[PDB]
Amino acid sequence: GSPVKRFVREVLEEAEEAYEKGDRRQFEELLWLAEWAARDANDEELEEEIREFEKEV
Amino acid sequence: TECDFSPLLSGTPPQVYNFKRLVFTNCNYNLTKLLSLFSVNDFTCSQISPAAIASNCYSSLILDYFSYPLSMKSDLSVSSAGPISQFNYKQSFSNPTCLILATVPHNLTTITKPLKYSYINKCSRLLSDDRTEVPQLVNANQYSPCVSIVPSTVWEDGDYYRKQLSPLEGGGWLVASGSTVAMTEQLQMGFGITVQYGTDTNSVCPKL
Ligand SMILES: *[C@@H]1O[C@H](CO)[C@@H](O[C@@H]2O[C@H](CO)[C@@H](O)[C@H](O)[C@H]2NC(C)=O)[C@H](O)[C@H]1NC(C)=O
Ligand SMILES: *[C@@H]1O[C@H](CO)[C@@H](O)[C@H](O)[C@H]1NC(C)=O
Repeated sequence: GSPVKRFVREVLEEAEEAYEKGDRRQFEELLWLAEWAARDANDEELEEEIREFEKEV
Repeated sequence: TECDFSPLLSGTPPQVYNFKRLVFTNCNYNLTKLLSLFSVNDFTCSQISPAAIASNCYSSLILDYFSYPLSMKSDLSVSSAGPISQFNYKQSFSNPTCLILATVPHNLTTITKPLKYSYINKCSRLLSDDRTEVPQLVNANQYSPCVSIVPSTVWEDGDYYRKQLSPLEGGGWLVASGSTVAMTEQLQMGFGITVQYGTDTNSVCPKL
């Protein structure tokens, strides 16, 4: 829907792969990237999407 | 031996963060022959005048060139602290320099248009331990660390880019974001000139 949403959603897809493969370090590195970008773009709706992602994963 | 500016005259010029550099020594230049092919919109120098830049002898002359929109003229200046000088292109502060903004006339068909103008609006390192962002400012006569992750043409204004760094590199992320400006009816370009006076021979001289 927007450049930051597309970027974050690509990052979260990689994070899910990392978490499913048991690479918890990589999962955290990607979550931090995603959180940084959502906050950089002042996208509060996207910040909530990342939270729901973390809860659901 | 005349200084050969012809590489500038063939191809699509890169965006400002991928500026192309020509370096001249031991040759004689005719700046008028070059500039007369273009519609020059602005010609501003630092530590030297536009009249003197085309009449003096140097130990070297450096010409950087790139696509660049006239609407962003105020960001391309020795006095600017904006994103162009922070992340894209920074000229030497210790040598005399000029910046020329010019338009490519329609009959100069060997200089072709990119689909749009692009520039880097952010280049930063993310530090994982402190969760901190450190802007990576470009050095004079160097490319942004982010030129590897920013495409040659940005797809959409505000796109984000990343590279993961190894623990040997400090870990964390290199991140960037790009901005776009719509292409103009005729291509607009920037030219950056840097000259040095040498304790050695001044072998870069005007053609008589
Ligand atoms: C055709 O090319 C000539 C140069 O050979 C262009 O003339 C230059 O045009 C700019 C803008 O009008 C002037 O500032 C330059 O000084 C001109 N140069 C000379 C030597 O006169 C001309 O504009 C081009 N014509 C078209 C239709 O694109
Ligand atoms: C420099 O170029 C101009 C513009 O083409 C030309 O008229 C002039 O004779 C040249 N000067 C030289 C070759 O000394």
